[PDB]
Amino acid sequence: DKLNNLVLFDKATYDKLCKEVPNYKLITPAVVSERLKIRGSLARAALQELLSKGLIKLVSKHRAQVIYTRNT
Amino acid sequence: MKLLTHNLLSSHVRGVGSRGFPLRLQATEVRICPVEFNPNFVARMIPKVEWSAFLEAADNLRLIQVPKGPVEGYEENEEFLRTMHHLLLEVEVIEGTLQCPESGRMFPISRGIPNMLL
Amino acid sequence: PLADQILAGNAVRAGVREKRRGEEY
Amino acid sequence: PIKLARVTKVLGRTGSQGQCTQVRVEFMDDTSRSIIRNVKGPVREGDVLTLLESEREARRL
Amino acid sequence: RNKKHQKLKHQKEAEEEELEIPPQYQAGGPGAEYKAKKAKGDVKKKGRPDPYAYIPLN
Amino acid sequence: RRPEHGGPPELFYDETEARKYVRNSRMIDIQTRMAGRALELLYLPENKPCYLLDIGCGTGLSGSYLSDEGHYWVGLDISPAMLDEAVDREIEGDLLLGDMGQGIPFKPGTFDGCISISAVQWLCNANKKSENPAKRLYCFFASLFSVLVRGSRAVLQLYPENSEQLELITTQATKAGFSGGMVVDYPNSAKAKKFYLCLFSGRAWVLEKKERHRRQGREVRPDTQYTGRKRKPRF
RNA sequence: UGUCCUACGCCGGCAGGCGCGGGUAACCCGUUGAACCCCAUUCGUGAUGGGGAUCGGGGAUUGCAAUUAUUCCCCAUGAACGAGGAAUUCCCAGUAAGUGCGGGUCAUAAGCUUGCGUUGAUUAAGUCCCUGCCCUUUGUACACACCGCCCGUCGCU
Ligand SMILES: Nc1ncnc2c1ncn2[C@@H]1O[C@H](CSCC[C@H](N)C(=O)O)[C@@H](O)[C@H]1O
Repeated sequence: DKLNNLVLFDKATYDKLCKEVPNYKLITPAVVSERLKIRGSLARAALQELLSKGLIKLVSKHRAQVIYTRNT
Repeated sequence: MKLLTHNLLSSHVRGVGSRGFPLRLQATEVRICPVEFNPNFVARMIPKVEWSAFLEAADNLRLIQVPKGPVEGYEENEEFLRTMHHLLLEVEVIEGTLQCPESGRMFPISRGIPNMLL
Repeated sequence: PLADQILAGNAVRAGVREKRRGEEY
Repeated sequence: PIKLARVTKVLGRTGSQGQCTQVRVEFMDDTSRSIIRNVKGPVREGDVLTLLESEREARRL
Repeated sequence: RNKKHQKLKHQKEAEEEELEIPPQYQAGGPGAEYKAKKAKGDVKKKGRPDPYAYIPLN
Repeated sequence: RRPEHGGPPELFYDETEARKYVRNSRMIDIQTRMAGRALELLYLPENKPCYLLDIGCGTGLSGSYLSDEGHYWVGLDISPAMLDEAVDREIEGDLLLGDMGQGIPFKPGTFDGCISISAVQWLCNANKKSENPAKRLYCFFASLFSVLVRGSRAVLQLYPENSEQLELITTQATKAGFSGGMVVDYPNSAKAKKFYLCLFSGRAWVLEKKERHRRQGREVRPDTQYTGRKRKPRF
């Protein structure tokens, strides 16, 4: 029915993100938003933050689609 | 599963027609759904229906507390008509089974719709 | 012949039909 | 069983609207058998078909 | 052109029913007043009910 | 272009089509006023309780209209997805899953009225080699004449794609004993042309002579206002 | 296409206002700096930043005159609409469709009708099943035509 995606990081959500996102083999805003039940703009912000800390590898950048994946 | 609906049922298979009725009943869980009570409906469907069919169907559904004869009236007996309202229009066999007597075909009432296909 | 009529009655006509549809300098 | 077979001769456009093509087909695994089939789509000489039921031979007048 | 299309589509329907009737008798036992002359449509009258058509079954 | 050409109703009416049907405002509005016309098209008496069949129930909005008017009904359908979303709609009446052309499994002398909405057109074509539309329609119509009360009425709404479907449906109906006809609602309209098969269980003489003389090839007087005209009374 | 098309300067946030030049035209608007498209930002399945109808206030412009809103601009309201049971339109390659720009109608519209370019396809190279029209042969089937039934019952003047 009506989705109730979180607008901001909860504590358990942030911890689960930080220790379960960096092993997915495919990192896009859509997959994190759908399987973490979060708003996609904050999904993009979280992915940008994980890229900023040097832990996730960007593959290609676009205005339409951005894709990341694991370092190793 | 409405009681009137099973007790008007027959078998649409070609061989046993038109003697396929009545269908043998069995229930595994029974619910009560609220239904509006117009006593004219009960007063007109009581002469329509065979009552021995009610006896055999209720005995299949473990139940005995029914009037044993055709209760005909001008909708003045509220307790009788309320009991038939509860039994026929409100008692629903949401999950149950149906066995055809003259052909043996199997019909599972599965929440809460029996399949009656080939 | 009878063989020709049977074979031509159980086969399909094929071929003839034309549709008119639709540099250097 | 799935059995594959090549087109040798297209016999013509069949069907009420001309929606099918009657065609002459020989098998690759045994290049002696010959069958007549109806196909949907554009078929030229050399097309190889995959037949699910390669027993009956189709027919239209 | 679409006019004649529609008109004799209706005419074929009527002719097919009229040819259904005699074998139906053998083996066993339409808005013209509501048509608008000015336009294609369906105009209401006061003496009669809303526009309809009755083709009885034999 | 049309749902009938999709194939059998068990395959065109899958879950996705059901979810597009339930979330469709035009479907709701048109099929609701068709249920209204269907219930008003049989002369069942006012203030009289009656028992109805609602076949081709699909969502049960036709059943919701019947239950809105106080009447009880039994739903019959072939697609499981339609019955699933109908029970999801929390309709009041009882449903049943089964093909209508094979036969309706009810005892004779049962229903005060029958209402069929957009379903009889599916029995006009054969989607299997074992299927034969003529015998299927004959069986289904004979099953109607069986399970209905003698003297009850059955309204059968349809959108015939040509007159061949009507020809076969009417022939199989009239060979099953049904007496009635066709109410073609708004006949010459297009967006409101809806077919409802309704059924129940019981001086000239001188002109000729001058045309004769014209055909014979001789000179004839010009035909005027004074051709056959009594010159005077004869005493 | 243009004696209303307009370059440019100044003012106002915008419609708009003032001044000063070119063009009776491959000479000036005009190297017609068009939109879709392309590249980054916000948005995150929400009748929601989708959608704009209908309204409230004010400004400006064309007209003798804008009230029943001529037209435009700014702020506010954010309705239906969740891909349309069902009848049907057009179309075979730079085509359909998406997308803007011109000409005629005109003191002012946009609102028809004609055209233009940009991006650019899916299917098809068949048929006479439906519709149209043209042929040929025929008037043997059906219908017409012919015959037959032509509805019966009692009741009084
Ligand atoms: N042979 C058949 N037997 C039973 N149901 C049939 C059928 N052919 C079609 N149907 C049913 O006809 C329905 C068409 S949709 C009708 C929906 C309904 N009128 C409403 O809007 O409430 C489907 O539900 C389909 O399953």
